[PDB]
Amino acid sequence: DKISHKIDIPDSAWTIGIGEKFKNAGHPNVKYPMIDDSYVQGAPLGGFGAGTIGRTYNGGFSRWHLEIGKNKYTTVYANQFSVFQKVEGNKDGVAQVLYAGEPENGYLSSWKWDYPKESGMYYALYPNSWYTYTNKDLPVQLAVKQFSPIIPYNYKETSYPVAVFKWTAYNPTNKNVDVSIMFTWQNMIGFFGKQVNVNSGNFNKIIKDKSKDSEIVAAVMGNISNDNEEWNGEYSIGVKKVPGVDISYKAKFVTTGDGSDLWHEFSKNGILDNKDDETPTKQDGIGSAIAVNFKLQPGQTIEVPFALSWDLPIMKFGGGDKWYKMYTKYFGKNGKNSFAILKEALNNYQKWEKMIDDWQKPILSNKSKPDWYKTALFNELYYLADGGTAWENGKVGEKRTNNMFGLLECFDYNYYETLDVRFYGSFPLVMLWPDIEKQVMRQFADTINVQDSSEFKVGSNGAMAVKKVQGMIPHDLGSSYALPWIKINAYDWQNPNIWKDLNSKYVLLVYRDYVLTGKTDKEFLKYTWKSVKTALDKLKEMDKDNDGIPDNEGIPDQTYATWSMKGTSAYCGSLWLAALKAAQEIGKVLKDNEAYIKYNEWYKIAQQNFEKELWNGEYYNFDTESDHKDSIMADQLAGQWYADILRLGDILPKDHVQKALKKIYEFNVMKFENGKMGAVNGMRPDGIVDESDIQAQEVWTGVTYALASFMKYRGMTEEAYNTAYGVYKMTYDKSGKGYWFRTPEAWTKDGNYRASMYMRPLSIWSMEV
Ligand SMILES: OC[C@H]1O[C@@H](O[C@@H]2[C@@H](O)[C@H](O)O[C@H](CO)[C@H]2O)[C@H](O)[C@@H](O)[C@@H]1O
Ligand SMILES: [Ca+2]
Repeated sequence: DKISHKIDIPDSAWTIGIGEKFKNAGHPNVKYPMIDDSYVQGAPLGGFGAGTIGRTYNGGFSRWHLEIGKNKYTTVYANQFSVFQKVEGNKDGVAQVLYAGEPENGYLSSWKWDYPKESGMYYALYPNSWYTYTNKDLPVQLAVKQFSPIIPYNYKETSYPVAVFKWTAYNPTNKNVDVSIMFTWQNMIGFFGKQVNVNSGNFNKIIKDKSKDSEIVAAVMGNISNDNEEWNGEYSIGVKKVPGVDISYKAKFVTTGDGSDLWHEFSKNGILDNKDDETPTKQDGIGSAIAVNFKLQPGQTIEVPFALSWDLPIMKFGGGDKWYKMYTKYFGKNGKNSFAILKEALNNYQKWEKMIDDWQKPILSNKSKPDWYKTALFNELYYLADGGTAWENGKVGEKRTNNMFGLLECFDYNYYETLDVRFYGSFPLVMLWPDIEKQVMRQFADTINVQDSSEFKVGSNGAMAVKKVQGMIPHDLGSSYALPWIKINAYDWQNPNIWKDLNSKYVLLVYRDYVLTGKTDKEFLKYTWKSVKTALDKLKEMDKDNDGIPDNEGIPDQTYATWSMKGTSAYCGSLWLAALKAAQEIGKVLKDNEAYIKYNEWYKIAQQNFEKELWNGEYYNFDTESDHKDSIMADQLAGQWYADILRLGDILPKDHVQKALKKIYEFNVMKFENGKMGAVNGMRPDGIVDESDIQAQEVWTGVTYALASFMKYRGMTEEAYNTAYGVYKMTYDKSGKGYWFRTPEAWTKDGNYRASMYMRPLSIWSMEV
């Protein structure tokens, strides 16, 4: 490996061999159907709201999230980088597709498939990933750095449906070597959104742009139709000329054929025919090819950038709503702008690299923190772009002030912005993209007083219930199968209108967003104040025994639905105490003196009764009235965790918080599979896992990373990182269960999972507060 020294891969990058097999991969632990796309995954490409493309460590473009809110795992075999190499003076060279695999059927059979094992590595530190190619039969060694410009405090480039592929080639041998690199791409218009004649009208054309300082050559793959539908638009691939390379191209080859129309050209001398056949197709899949060829002298290095753009301006949801994607603000809405996006990328990618380096550097250069933590911290961010992210720039047919946003809970549980989950999972947004975070929270503020009196069938039991109650925060803001932002509370397995934790978490989130953006945004507090008071006032009504705290009802009425709570619980109780103190503070800031007095009085009463009812001398009991009431809950002090972040001080005694945390570490962590798998949710004081419900026996990834941050705030540094380590190990390490770039909600003791590709573990960013 002589190429690794020529490029700059951080030591914290997650790593795996190209073509490596993995023996210990987990699978779903539930009986109902659930996504399992295997461990062949990689860092996604594409901005927020653009639709994402998952290119795997084997090199294939395989995890497609271009249809917003859907996960489609299939390798489009025509989408590849390929290499040609011939030592100067030799009769023949070699051509090889850079993909550790081959097609299932007979299409593209003439191409050289099956990139061999132990001949390269994949690296990932999101938003960057890398492939190196160190192959006995390729004298020139190659590496590519691939990324999308995902940049904190940047709401423009971060939206772009674009990827850059910066290739570096180096000749360690004592002879001249001719090298070509070819990017192939299928015209994917009609890949989704067309019921019949999926390729019909598709056509490809070559664009050349030569404006003195920059020569760019591109293929634009679109359709003859000018219909404004979610299926229509353009894909583009291209390259920028550098000194000492030449560009060749082929606008049209057939993806539904043996591939020899392209390969007989490329495998001969690495130079394509330069034909621009713009003729539309009927039934055949078609594609485009862009190649660069150059001669490398001994010890010479060269750098050449390729790019990929996709202008698919319209997203459609199952209920019929069509919206424009965010990036259309900067490039237009007519779906004929793929080249413009590509060009911007090819002329600005160096600036984007240094912008990405600037926001990774403070963490990467802090040598007090171990590399494994940085691996998780950065790579967990995959989910912001990959989580079916919806970011609208107008409804199709309708200007606008605000641009609504939605990130999914996950793909299995297809709900936008599930509030109880985002309580943990929204840390990256508040810390790095706060305007998005504030917009999401204003969306929630606007739903508080919505009333929908029509009834729905509750799934868990069968009972009927009202859809949306006035003054109760919704579970979610809809589903991609229905109408995001318009039809809220898509979740129906329980009744969220009786939950005792959503209203509190809502309040805590509002105050969080004020505090972590510098305590300067009074206007955000004013926008949300009515909703905050309403939310706490309705929750106070659920105090049935008059201890000042809402009663859990021994039925599904919080996040841990099936692991029931009854009476005063540590979880809902602590969240309530923290929320009341939060509302106190907003009262002071806004000079709402009566609110302050009221929430102060409610707080003191509730605080005293919480302590008296739940403190047992070592920890806080799970609740007052359950069968499993003395179980040790990992999340028992969620309220105090948020209070630390919100700088609200001690809601419970320091000494008692410390003991409770030491108990959780000693029990839920250390006595669960030797602390190598995170914190199991519930442990009985005899040191045996609480078996009363499946959720109690689960490790929740995001709860565990949140728990770790809480320990870190309280000076338990060793305990924090040891707790987090088990989650890192399970996700990323060769000894874990192969969940890289699909971190699940949960696992049980056997390492098998529930709900891959989950929002909650983004809570790791709470460790950076
Ligand atoms: O894992 C906790 C989260 O669970 C989600 O609830 C449901 C599943 O637990 C259940 O098995 O199936 C339905 C199918 O739609 C899921 O919604 C909730 O959405 C989350 O609020 C909860 O935190
Ligand atoms: Ca009560």
